[PDB]
Amino acid sequence: HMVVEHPEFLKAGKEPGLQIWRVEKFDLVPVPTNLYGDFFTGDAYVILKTVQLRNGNLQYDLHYWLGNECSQDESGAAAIFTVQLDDYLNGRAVQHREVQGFESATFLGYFKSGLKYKKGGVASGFKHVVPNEVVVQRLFQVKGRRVVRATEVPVSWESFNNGDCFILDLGNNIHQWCGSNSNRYERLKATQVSKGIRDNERSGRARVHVSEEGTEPEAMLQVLGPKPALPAGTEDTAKEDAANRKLAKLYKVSNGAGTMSVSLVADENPFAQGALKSEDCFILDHGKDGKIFVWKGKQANTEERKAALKTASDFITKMDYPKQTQVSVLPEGGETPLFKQFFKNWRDPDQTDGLGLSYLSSHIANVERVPFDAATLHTSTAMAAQHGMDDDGTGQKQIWRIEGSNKVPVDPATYGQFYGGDSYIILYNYRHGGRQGQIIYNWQGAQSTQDEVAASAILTAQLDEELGGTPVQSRVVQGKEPAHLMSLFGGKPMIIYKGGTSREGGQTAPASTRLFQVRANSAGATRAVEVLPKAGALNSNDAFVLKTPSAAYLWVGTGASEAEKTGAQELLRVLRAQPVQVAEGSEPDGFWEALGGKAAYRTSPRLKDKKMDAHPPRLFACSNKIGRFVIEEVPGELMQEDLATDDVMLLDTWDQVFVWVGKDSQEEEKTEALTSAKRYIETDPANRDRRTPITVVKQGFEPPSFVGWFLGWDDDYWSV
Amino acid sequence: ETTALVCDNGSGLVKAGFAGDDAPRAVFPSIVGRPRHQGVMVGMGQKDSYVGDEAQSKRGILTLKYPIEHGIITNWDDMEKIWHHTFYNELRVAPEEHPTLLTEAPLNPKANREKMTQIMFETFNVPAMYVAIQAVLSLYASGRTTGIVLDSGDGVTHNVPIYEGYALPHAIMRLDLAGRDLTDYLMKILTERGYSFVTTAEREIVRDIKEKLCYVALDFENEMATAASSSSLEKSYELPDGQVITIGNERFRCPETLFQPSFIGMESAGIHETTYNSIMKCDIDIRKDLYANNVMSGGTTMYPGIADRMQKEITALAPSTMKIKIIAPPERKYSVWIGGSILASLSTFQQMWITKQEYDEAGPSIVHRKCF
Ligand SMILES: Nc1ncnc2c1ncn2[C@@H]1O[C@H](COP(=O)(O)OP(=O)(O)O)[C@@H](O)[C@H]1O
Ligand SMILES: [Ca+2]
Ligand SMILES: [Ca+2]
Ligand SMILES: [Ca+2]
Ligand SMILES: [Ca+2]
Ligand SMILES: [Ca+2]
Ligand SMILES: [Ca+2]
Ligand SMILES: [Ca+2]
Ligand SMILES: [Ca+2]
Ligand SMILES: [Ca+2]
Repeated sequence: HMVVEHPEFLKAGKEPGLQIWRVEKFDLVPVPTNLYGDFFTGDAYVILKTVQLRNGNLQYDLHYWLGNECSQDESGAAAIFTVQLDDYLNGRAVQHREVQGFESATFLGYFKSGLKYKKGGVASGFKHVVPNEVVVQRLFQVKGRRVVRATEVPVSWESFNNGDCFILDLGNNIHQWCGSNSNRYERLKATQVSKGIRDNERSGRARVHVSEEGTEPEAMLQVLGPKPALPAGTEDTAKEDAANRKLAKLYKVSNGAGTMSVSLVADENPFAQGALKSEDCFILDHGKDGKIFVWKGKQANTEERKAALKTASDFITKMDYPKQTQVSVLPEGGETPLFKQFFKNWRDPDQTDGLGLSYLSSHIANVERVPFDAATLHTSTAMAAQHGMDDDGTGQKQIWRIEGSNKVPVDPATYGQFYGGDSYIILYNYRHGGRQGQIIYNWQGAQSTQDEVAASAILTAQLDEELGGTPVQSRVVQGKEPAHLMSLFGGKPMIIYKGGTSREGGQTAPASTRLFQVRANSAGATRAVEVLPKAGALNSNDAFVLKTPSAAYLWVGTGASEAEKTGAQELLRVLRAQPVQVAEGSEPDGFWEALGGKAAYRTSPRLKDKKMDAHPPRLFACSNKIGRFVIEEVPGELMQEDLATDDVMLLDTWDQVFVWVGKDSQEEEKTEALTSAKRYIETDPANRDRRTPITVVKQGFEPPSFVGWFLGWDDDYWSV
Repeated sequence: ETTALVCDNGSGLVKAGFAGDDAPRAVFPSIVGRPRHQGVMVGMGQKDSYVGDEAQSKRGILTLKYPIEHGIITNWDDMEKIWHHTFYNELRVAPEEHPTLLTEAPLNPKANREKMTQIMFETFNVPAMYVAIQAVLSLYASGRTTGIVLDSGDGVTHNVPIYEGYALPHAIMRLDLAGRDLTDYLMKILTERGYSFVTTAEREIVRDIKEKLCYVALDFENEMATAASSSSLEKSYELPDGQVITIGNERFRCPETLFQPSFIGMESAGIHETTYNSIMKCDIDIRKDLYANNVMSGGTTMYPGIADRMQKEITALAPSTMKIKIIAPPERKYSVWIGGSILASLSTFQQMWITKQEYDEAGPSIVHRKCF
């Protein structure tokens, strides 16, 4: 709302009345009083009425009236003057648009006699231009042996010869004509001048054609006429090099001496580009064909520029130049390439020196070698958890198992009893009031083959699409389940059997002696997997279940939580057996002959300890395969596939940090992982013992202290 | 009771077999060889054209033509010869009682799709057929349903993001740079050591050299400095005429056209920028698992060190909070066929088959409506 201080606005809206203005060439003139109420049909008008009220304030009303023959500038100026007159006021006025013949009835109400229209009006202030128009018809002769120059010649076939080169300029088309007896340098100069006329005078809105004798296009024959016999050409001597040397006079205009000064810089071309000083104004006089260039510096005064233009106009009548001489005004960095030809090696500022370099538009990673700090590991433990699985998982679910190439429903008495070598689909319905919703889980066993997991994915997608696309999917593998999936069975453990169906063998028979390992996390979710029944497979933290065809055994270690014992007795009621409650250190001989072994199971004093829910063991992956060394977490609990052969691994158990290396792990990975594990020990927030030992573990030679933290160890996993 | 056929017709290789099997029965290169010399000994066994491995075994006297150039099919008579050879000579089965599953690259011209129908019901007279996207079959063969597939074979290299088992059409990207272009670039840069290879048979030899003796460098400039400073990276290859050639830095310069396409003069970006911009054109919530499920397919992803280089380049481009997992199964050369073989053998699949009846009441436009 910036106000304007137009001097005719000072008499507007001061006394109650009616005021009319007319637009004449981007300005307002008030029409006289006896010309009120009538309007020209080709002009634009600004109408003001101000009305006194009873309470003392003075209201305003703007109209702007447009005829049916007014131009764009008059109507636009009327609109902008209406806006600026409202802004000169304190926004208290309402504006109206009035069209000739379609006026409002209140606009008819202002004038007593009525509206009457005359033809004509004041002319528009615009001058007509067309975007990107050139109307050019010129012809240039380029000629020389060493000092090659261009000279404008009149457009006719008689001006042509065979020993020079010619440029016919027709606006958007430029024709380069090379003589048969023309030499190398004037051909190169013809090419340079033609590309200069295209890329600088016309900004690339042209096309350059190159022609010789007998291959003239239709454009040259149309402009110039039919082709006569050419009158040969003189051999290129050294006298016309001296003639080309004497063609231009470079003059200086400067007030640096405190007075007017027009002085000769040079009369011998090729000139020096450094002679064009930036603080002065220079004149080049190639006035034989009628060209005078006025080159202005960036740091030249205005009187120097006007003096340079005046001196260039004075050069017309003194030396008797012909009456078509163009005075071309050129700033710095905007030079005509007919001006550039008189200078030795003209240098544009963004030129290429030498062969140059490509830009390539796309770059590869060049990350700097930073050392990695391990204190970011145990700090900043961000976690997303679940987004819509708020229910505790009673629900209404359907479980399918894939056999061969088809899914079948499982038995409804067996929900949480999966096979390790099979693939399952679990459809789950929300009873929860959060707009209901459905979840499809795709469970894949570790021992399951490629055909089963591929068919599970395809049937999962098909079951999603044939329910209308409303459920969302969640691929899950064995060992990496969310907390919501474990809660689907309602406090029951997840029983994982060994073996499963196949296309060629069918359902495998279960073994006579079966051994089961029970795990439970800090939350309470609990698994019970089948393991091979040897005496060395017992974990002292865990609860084990032995099913023999004579009797059953429920073996409890010192580190077993109560959830592990409840899951163990639930598995006993699943297997229909009555245990005898074996404890650690008080095993009978029948238990040991049932295993077929004596001793040497997995035992460490950390696995003896009861307190492990507060401090989980944490597994870490160390690699440098992206070039930079990175340690990452692995979510979920611990199995074989987390252990990477090509990478180094760390296990933190609060009293002994294991370092595990593969067969093909690099040694600098090992050493800088040792240093990273040490720095991870000192930087923990709860203060621990600084002499916590680092023990190096090799692949295939692992102590039972390392092995006992893993659910379902396989000795022959890596061995083919 | 009839066993369906799965025939993945790639640009460089044909992988054909029966549905339900674990491996394709016939793998043979899709070439047509024609004699170029003068036959002087009469009788014998001279044929006008040789197809497949028979053309490879006699390639010294044959000119070799690929029917498929950069994914699209140029010659259809030669492609009919390829289909006749893979039905009658390789699988040795009559195709008029077996439904045939075919595969196709996405963002293909539409005129191929009915034309592939136009042979199959008219010459071979199959009872049913189906056309499937190669990338969704590669993703199904991995056991996944959501993820991004980089499928790079002999003709094209395309990134396809798939969510809930359906490809997103607004983010599929195609790059016309694959194994034949790397073979031609290796023919170009072996002239620097003085070895000339111009013949199509010599193109096959250079393709074999590229398969045996090439790898992706983890960083390009340090590997170039290592190759300049010593000769520990040089390897020798024996040509079939007994000549022994030695290659040095050209082992790793030829895979680098995958990551820097400006070597063969292309303005377009590398495969890692293509994967990053393909991920970036998806919705904001599903970008978490697209970075974590990045499978690779095709024979051109079989170089040593391509997965580590891809994880290095994607990790530098992605935000640091994201988790990157490049997934490279060892069976990824035949993952399209495995996904097609499992998908065709299902008992729930026998209503998506485009049978003869709806084809000859609907014309060659049924493939645009039943095959999505
Ligand atoms: N071990 C390998 N290393 C590098 N490239 C390979 C290797 N094996 C095959 N290729 C390339 O893979 C291409 C064919 O891949 P594939 O996708 O299986 O066939 P198609 O492209 O015909 O579908 C061939 O051009 C070949 O050069
Ligand atoms: Ca007017
Ligand atoms: Ca107002
Ligand atoms: Ca001359
Ligand atoms: Ca000055
Ligand atoms: Ca199985
Ligand atoms: Ca869905
Ligand atoms: Ca425990
Ligand atoms: Ca490593
Ligand atoms: Ca392919």
